[PDB]
Amino acid sequence: NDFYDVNDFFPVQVDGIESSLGKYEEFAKDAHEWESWNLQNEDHPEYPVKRTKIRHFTLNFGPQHPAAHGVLRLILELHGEEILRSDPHVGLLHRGTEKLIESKTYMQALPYFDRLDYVSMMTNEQVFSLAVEKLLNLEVPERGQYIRTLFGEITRVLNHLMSVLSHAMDVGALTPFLWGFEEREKLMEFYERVSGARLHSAYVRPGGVSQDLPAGLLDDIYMWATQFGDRLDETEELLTDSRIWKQRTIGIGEVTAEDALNYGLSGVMLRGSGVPFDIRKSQPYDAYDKVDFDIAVGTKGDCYDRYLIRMTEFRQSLRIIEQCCNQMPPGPVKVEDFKVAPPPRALMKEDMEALIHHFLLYTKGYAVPAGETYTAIEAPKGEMAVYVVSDGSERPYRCKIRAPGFAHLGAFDHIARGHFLPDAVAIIGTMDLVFGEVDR
Amino acid sequence: KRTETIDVHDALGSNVRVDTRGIEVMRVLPRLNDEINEEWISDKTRFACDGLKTQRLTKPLIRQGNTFVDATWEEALATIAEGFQKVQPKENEIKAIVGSLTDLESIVALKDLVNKLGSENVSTDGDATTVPPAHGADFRSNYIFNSTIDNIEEADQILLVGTNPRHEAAVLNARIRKVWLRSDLEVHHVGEEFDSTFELNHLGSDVNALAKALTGEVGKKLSEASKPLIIIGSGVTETQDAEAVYATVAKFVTSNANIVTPEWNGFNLLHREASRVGALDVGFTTQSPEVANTKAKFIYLLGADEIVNKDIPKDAFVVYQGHHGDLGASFADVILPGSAYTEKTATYVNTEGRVQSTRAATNPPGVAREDWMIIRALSEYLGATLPYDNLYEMRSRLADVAPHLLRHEVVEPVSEGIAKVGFQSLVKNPIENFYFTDVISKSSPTMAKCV
Amino acid sequence: YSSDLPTDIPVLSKRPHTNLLDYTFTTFDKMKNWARKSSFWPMTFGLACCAVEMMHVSAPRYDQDRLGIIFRASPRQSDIMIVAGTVTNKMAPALRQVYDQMPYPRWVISMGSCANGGGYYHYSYSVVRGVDRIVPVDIYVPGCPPTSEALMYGVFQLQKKMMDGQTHRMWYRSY
Amino acid sequence: VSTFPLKSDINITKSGKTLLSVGQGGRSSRTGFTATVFGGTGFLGRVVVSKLAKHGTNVVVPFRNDRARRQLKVNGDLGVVNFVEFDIRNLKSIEDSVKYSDIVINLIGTEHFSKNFSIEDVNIGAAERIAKAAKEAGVSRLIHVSSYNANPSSSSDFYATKGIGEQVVRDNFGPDATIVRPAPMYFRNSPFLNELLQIKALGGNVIFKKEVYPVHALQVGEAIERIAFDDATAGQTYELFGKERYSKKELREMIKHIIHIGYYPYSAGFYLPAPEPFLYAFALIRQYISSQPRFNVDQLKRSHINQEIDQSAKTFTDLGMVPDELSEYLYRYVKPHIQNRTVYSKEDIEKLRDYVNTP
Amino acid sequence: TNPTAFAQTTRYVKDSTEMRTLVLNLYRRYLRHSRGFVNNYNLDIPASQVRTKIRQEFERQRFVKDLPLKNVLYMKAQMEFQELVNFWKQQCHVMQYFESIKGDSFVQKFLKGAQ
Amino acid sequence: TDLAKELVSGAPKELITERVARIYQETETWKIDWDILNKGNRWENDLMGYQSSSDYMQGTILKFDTREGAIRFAKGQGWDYYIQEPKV
Ligand SMILES: NC(=O)C1=CN([C@@H]2O[C@H](COP(=O)(O)OP(=O)(O)OC[C@H]3O[C@@H](n4cnc5c(N)ncnc54)[C@H](OP(=O)(O)O)[C@@H]3O)[C@@H](O)[C@H]2O)C=CC1
Ligand SMILES: CCCCCCCCCCCC(=O)OC[C@H](COP(=O)(O)OCC[N+](C)(C)C)OC(=O)CCCCCCCCCCC
Ligand code: SF4
Repeated sequence: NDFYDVNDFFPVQVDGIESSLGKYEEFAKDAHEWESWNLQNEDHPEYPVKRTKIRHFTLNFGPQHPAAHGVLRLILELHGEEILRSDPHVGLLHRGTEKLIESKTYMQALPYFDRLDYVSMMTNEQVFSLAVEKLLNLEVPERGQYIRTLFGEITRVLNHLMSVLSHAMDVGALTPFLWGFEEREKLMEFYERVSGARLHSAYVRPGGVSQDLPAGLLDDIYMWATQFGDRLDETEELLTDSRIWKQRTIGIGEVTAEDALNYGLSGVMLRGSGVPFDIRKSQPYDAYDKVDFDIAVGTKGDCYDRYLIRMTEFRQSLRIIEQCCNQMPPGPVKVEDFKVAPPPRALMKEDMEALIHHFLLYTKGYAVPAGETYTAIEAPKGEMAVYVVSDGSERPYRCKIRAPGFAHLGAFDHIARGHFLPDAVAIIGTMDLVFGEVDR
Repeated sequence: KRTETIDVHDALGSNVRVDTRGIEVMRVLPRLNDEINEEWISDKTRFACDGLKTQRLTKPLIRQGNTFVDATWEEALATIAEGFQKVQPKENEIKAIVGSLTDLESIVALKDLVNKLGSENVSTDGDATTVPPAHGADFRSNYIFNSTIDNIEEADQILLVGTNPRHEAAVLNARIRKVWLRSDLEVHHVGEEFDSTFELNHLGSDVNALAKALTGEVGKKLSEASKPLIIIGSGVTETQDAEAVYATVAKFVTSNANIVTPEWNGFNLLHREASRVGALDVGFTTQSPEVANTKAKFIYLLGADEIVNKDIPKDAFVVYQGHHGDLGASFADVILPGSAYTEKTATYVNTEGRVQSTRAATNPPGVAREDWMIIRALSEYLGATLPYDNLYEMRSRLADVAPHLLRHEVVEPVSEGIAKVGFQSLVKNPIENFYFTDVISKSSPTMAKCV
Repeated sequence: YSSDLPTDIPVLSKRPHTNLLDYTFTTFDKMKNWARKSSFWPMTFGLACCAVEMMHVSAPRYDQDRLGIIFRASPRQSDIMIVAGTVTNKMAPALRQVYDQMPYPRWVISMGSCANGGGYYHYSYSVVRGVDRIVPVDIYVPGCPPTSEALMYGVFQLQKKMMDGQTHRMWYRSY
Repeated sequence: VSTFPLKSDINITKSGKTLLSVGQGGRSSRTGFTATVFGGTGFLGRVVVSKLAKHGTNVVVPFRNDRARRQLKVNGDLGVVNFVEFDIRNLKSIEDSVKYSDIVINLIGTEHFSKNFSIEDVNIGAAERIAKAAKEAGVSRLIHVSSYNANPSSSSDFYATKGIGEQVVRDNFGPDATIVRPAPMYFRNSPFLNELLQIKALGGNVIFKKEVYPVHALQVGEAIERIAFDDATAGQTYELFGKERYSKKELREMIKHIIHIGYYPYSAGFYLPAPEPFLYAFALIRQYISSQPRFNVDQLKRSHINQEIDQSAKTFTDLGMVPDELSEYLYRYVKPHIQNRTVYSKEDIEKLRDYVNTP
Repeated sequence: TNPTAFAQTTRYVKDSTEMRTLVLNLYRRYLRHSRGFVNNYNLDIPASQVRTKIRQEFERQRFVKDLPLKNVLYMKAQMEFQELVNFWKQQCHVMQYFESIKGDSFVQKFLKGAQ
Repeated sequence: TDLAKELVSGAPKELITERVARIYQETETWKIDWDILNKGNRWENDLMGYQSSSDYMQGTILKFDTREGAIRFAKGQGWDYYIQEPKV
């Protein structure tokens, strides 16, 4: 039952027990003291053993753990050191973003998306910008889509540095964490020069970007590109061929390609299992068709494979950054429609038509024609998509966000079952969890 | 934030839209209603909004000497009862006066409190020389616009019985002017001389001018009119010859048959207060000159201001309940703050008999309560507790008063088979300053620029 | 009984040292506060996007370790608690359990908008509107997210407060 | 508490100020008062301050310890809880906490004299200065807390000074002042209980033979709250105590039995029979060698004096509150210090109490 | 994937009688864990008190009529059982669950402000 | 309509009884909002003049499509309500 619980040899009929001084029944009322007179052997499988159900050691991999990328009450049920069942408790960071967007305009709802994933900002707001652009039936000009491709790559480098190095740090390699974080400081300079804030760059707005690139940014972006090429090499020096790094990750968290599709995994934990699918290729967008790059596909579906794919994503992203700097076109950076973009300040105070649209954009907002859409992009974690329903109003009606880290954490039970408690950290690290995105 | 409610300055009760901001009303705009106003409101209504931001009574007040002091509700509801039995008023020594802006829920609920203490010196703050109203609260048709507003554009002859429609109902004044342009409209002036947007078939200034009207060509066209109009302003009952007015006219309404058809009623009233019709539809008026002569020892004012000609005894106990500090407030002894018309759900009745309520916009300022809620609160302090414990029950009481009181935005008329029986009962411009008419206008800083 | 309390004797934070004991117990306070001023060990309570900045202080560009700052995971080993990120209702009971386990002395720093007064999610059905409803706070760092220097500035101001502690002189003069 | 503490939304104080409360009684509501709670950082203050702030009354809490005032600000909203640094020897700082105050509460009271203050200087000298200074600033109401056995002629220093504290206030603040006498309160970290839970309690037989009338500290916390919002309760004397009579020795064995503390009580030091001169000598010696407030000579005398109810005063029911018994709350407050937990319910305390009295 | 302790499939029951028996077993399950809820959450109320409150909870809403709304009330009550037995709610929430809770005349409500 | 759905919506007990919802029409669709509270709807904060409020339904408006659709909803939730007919 709920609180406690209760054959090969032949069932042998023995009756008529006798001793040398009488029968079994003659001394029955006295033999309980005589331990050598008992008739219930203790080796019998049918012997009544009633033992209380003492629950197994359930350690809380709870919020106050450095391995956690947020506040995760990972209720782990373990016997010994193996993993029996895992039940993550997401929601400790449910800020209710989906509820708040319904009451704010399409321009005011953009800064919510930078706060989903703390590290992949300009990719997050790109998927809402594309969603609104798809409904608005307006297309960003060429130079706008090249800026989104360049900062699409820089964001991927920023995200993967947080993902790979913390995964390396959580294993125990402290040094590669600090070498890479200087590069993030160097990369966050580029975010701050174009947008103003280091981390949450409300830059990619529906209808292009916020402001044109500052002069000389390309020179500084390219100069970092030459130096950055060595940074991966030293990262691959202390991780790629080290035997301790291989032992911690090889064969840890095996995910079949057929089973990865079943749980809807996307991103690195779908090419780690061998499927050569990539959203940047399946649905080209924002000047990704123009550039050329090679996708990476694993063969064993374990953490070490996903590491190699993520490291390859560094060089392939750096490959595009060279192409985006070289192939940069001239022109505007946002759609030249005053109804979906603020007019320049030189013209707002000179032209009566310009001032009216500036006044009207910021008080009522632009109205999105009715419809519904589901646009998915290759986020650094995986397939990130938003389901947006337009009710002809200047405020979206329904905004459901597909978080790649949300689905992956669900497949923790399928992946981590049968591994050891140290392998739990490796599995979490390779999932690239950011519980702001999980609990959107 | 917008709310749809009604004006209380005049007796039209036109539909308006109020745009508030938190706990302050910013502007009032008209909301379309072809039945009453149709996009027009006078400058008085829309520029008296700021009158609710000053002079407000926010606390109970108690007189100690000759200056009011800030006192709680516990003491205020007791100082009335404490001094109530110090003087021990008799049956006719208790008086109640209801103001122009007092809502109908307080008007009905006050009678129950008054009756359980045995008094009948209750009426409005008018100056009707005849102690019972000349038209009388007996029948609805005696004091209502039986035509209603939507039955003016199809009239031929209109009689102004001592009135200034420009200064008495601006919305309807232009309605007559709009008809007067294209139609063959004929309007004759019988009353004090004035200045109008349009000329009239002017006669004179005396009552004896009307004596030769209904029998000459002035009244012959009234017989000729398929839909003739007779209008009696709020300035008639005040006059000395108010009794002569109804007998003279209703004799002309009981004579012809084209005046009163199954589709038309040629006789109407044009009051100017938003509480007179509500009073008459509930019988909140006296019916004896002797009772109006009593030197009452306890006069309980409920929104009443125009009481200068009302003989308030100096030794009497005067309690004023309202939402402003004005003429009626000085006479008080213990003041109970009420509620502004926008701050309450008050059921009002206009001069055409239409029952229009209000939707609450803001909370009452300070620690003010609802108008009637004080009376029931005051009831427990006098042993005359009323059985009404929520606003629905106050409307439940209105069900016993009449069936039309519970029909929102629905007008119950007087049937042609009975309104003629009510006709059988019968057989100087009242307003000085246009911008000083009601309590809110007098305290409005804006109207200080209209003088 | 006999009692006579003066009136011009000043408050502790304004009272100058007069005798030699007032210099002895000021030495103990500075020496003891200098230990806590330098060995400033917060707790890694990163919750949301504000947590990225708290990592970048440890990054080689700023290197919190140079100032004697070594984050300690366990509350027992940590004398500070930098509450960074949104504090949801589902977390608030847990946050109080973590705070109450810090041995005295203990300080709390509220970094970012969410920890201060609600921030972006102030009108959310499941967001505590300011962590000050749950734990006392000694310094508020404003930002979204506060720059890595803004947190260091907030750390420095709290350090300047700790160096103003006068506990062992308080026993001598105010107790 | 419930939902809104004020009896009426508008309350006029003795000074003519007309205070209007707003809101439905939440954290973001207000009451328009300003209750300066002297000694708010103490055991009793943290209950007095907490109740006043949550209902919207501004609290000005004068403190002398900087690190103890931080936790008092959680209770109120922004600007509700204010702080003033002060000392009883700094008159100017006293007048900073009463300038805007409509309610002044006095909780300052000590049992041990220090190298800076005597028992009189605090229960009188602080109280006299606080009360007289509050009057000069037009404070409408004063509330005071004294001992439960105040007596001007008592040989105990605490009771003698606390009694004179009642007189000196009424000669300074005037007829408006109120005096409230609380019985030994029991709550989390209550000084009344902290002596009973201590394992090494020298002179345990002598100290614990005293008698008391224990009262729940929450009710006394609300008792001041009820008095604060009412002007009808000026110039009174209130003694607050619990119905069922308990003695420390009855409690000490009752406390120990819940914690299940054979040989251990005889060895760890639960019962330490020591000579009366030794107890008197030990307290005197520590009085010059200790640095933290220890057992005092005064509490050696108080152990011989039992609690006395004064009939001139008024009980809880005068305020409309029924006092709660130690039986319904004694277990939970020692639950921190205690297979299957046995919860000693309200009635079962007697059955525990029965087991103590049986020889 | 392996479902957690004390889990049941979400099923739309299409019988009036079966739902009656499902509830009855459920009420016993709460009473069986009466001792645990006291020891797990360290509640101040003894075991008999919890059963008294549980009975007050089950007695309260026994008169519902809609079967489509019977399953919903049985589904969510199952979650309350699963959350409580698995020791998921924090200590504070259970303490406040049992710590929740006659009106006043019109004069009393008129004076202070009513609602 | 006959269903006591209020036991599954999780709404507080006060919505069923002490609140009134208006079904109005601002010009092609209908809306539902709750009438303001008697007291405590809006009090001026004494610190910074913020428009405080205890009513949690002040900011809620539901955009409907047809009148009978709105009435169906109000009966489904067990909401007290009244209907305001627009002027022609
Ligand atoms: N159940 C109980 O606790 C008992 C209640 N009482 C009496 O009730 C009253 C409330 O005191 P209580 O809170 O319970 O216990 P505490 O001793 O902890 O209260 C002392 C309060 O007064 C302050 N205080 C003491 N001396 C000074 C001083 N020279 N200068 C400034 N402040 C001083 C303290 O400041 P700080 O703490 O910040 O240093 C503290 O705020 C006391 O008089 C107490 O004797 C009677 C018997 C027992
Ligand atoms: C044996 C035990 C182990 C070793 C003990 C020593 C541990 C470290 C001590 C830290 C001291 C500290 O922190 O002193 C530095 C602090 C920091 O200045 P501040 O806090 O801003 O105040 C100072 C400014 N005022 C006072 C105007 C506000 O004060 C001082 O400048 C103290 C004054 C300098 C003292 C120099 C003379 C004494 C020399 C003694 C050594 C021979
Ligand atoms: S304050 Fe801004 S950066 Fe910090 S947690 Fe909140 S949303 Fe993120």
